[PDB]
Amino acid sequence: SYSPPELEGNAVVSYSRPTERNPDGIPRVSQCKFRLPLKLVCLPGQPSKT
Amino acid sequence: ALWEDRDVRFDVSSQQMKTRPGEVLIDCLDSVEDTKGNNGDRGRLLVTNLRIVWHSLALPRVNLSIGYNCILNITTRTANSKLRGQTEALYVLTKCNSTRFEFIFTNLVPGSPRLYTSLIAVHRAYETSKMYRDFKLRSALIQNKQLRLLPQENVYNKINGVWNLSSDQGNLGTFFITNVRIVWHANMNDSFNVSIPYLQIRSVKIRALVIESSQQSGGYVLGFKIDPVEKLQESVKEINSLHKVYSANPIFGVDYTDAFVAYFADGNKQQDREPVFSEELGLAIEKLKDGFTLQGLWEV
Repeated sequence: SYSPPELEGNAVVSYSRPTERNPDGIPRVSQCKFRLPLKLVCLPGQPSKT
Repeated sequence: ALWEDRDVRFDVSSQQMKTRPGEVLIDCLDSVEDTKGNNGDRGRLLVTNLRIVWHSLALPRVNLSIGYNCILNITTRTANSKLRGQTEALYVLTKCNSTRFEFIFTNLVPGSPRLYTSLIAVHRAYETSKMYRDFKLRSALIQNKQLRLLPQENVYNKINGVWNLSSDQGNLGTFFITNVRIVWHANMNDSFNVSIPYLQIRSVKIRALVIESSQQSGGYVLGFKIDPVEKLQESVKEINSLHKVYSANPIFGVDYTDAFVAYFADGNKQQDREPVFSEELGLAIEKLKDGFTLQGLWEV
């Protein structure tokens, strides 16, 4: 029922680089954030004076 | 003549590490560190056809050569957990001319430990095949009336009525000639058979079929006598031909300094005092060392 604090969302990938020192791979993490539109949480409605 | 599979040598030359004619390399692994000698130096391990070799890979002079007829136990130790990958280690226990050594081989890079498996395999192949390169008396060679052949062995000449000039009354027996070894059973209580390998033969001459052993089975002179000597010289010449054509490229039937002092399995001990009786325990016990007593060695 309540609207979210912000429409932005995050997406995170955690992967591994296989290296000679550690074949099991050193773990790395990289992220990207998308921006959602008002058309997902809002609608055009009637306005009030006060 | 052949020492690669009979001794354990340290600081071996760059030539004796090279594959002998009958020998053949199987598997190799770099960066195998040597331990039981705390030099902390890397190397390279080789599991050949007759022996295992390890050379320092940076100072290839210092090295180790361990024969397969001089190893007793080979143990792989998988440890050194999550902190890194599961690395293995090889523990080899060796006993050459009554002296016990132990070598440890640590795979530094955990990315290739497969070697330690194949070794075990080939070692079995080394022990399951000793009728190819060793001399034996009175073994279980004969089937109902014929010879039980090794894997890579077929008979050449099948001669009946070949005597043995080492006994008195149990002589007349068949003589089997093969490409790996020559055998003679007794045709009467056929458990007096001798199976001489071409590897142990030193020279086949006549004085009468005299066969000498190559200083490993002792000076075992074997004398046989046959029917009129035509077939006799025929057999001698064909035996010499087979001996030479084998010695050209040996078979081995394997299917598929102070360096010593830092590798003792006991610890500052290369010895075994004379085993004498023990009135205390009732067992044959090693002689005690100049003042020591059993009930004083036992307690703490």
